[PDB]
Amino acid sequence: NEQEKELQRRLKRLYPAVDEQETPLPRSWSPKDKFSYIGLSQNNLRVHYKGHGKTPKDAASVRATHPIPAACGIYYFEVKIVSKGRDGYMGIGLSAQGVNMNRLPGWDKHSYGYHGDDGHSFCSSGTGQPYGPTFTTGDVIGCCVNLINNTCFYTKNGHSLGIAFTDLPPNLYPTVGLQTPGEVVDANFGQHPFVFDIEDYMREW
Repeated sequence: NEQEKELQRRLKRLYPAVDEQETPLPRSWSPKDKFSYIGLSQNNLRVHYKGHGKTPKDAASVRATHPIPAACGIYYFEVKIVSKGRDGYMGIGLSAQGVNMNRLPGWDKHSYGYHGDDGHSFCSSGTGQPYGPTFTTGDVIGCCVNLINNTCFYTKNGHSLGIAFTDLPPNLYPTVGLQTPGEVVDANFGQHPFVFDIEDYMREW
């Protein structure tokens, strides 16, 4: 078992008020809390699509092991697109517990998503809205939840896109969703420095 001193260090530096004893920080994807078409690797940081991929009914999401602790104040995580696979039907965001995993983040109630194929944002519905630019292989996509003013914004390659959602519900799980064969994404939950200057943004708070 790796000690992961760097991860722990960053976690303590970013979220010093969080006592993992009561609200543990999400450190990886959940092998239980996912859809069967999703396969995990790299200590559950890498997500692989391995299903049919015929229609939207083949969409598969994964949640983190734990929901974002309120004590974070502000929370951040990043996803590196290892491969867009076929169509790059990839969603990054947040979903409440027990939200259906047979879809992409944002489609269901209490689910929120930024998709790579169209750059759209999905605030609790199958219908999306023009939010940012499309992303694919090579790109890093970030997701920042402000637990103080109840807002969320994404980042692309170190650069903030706008606020995407306001008035978010509590106890949200970082989620990633795939749908096309060949799609592969890596999460950064604090293991590595982030591309976006998260600490600068936090300093305004």
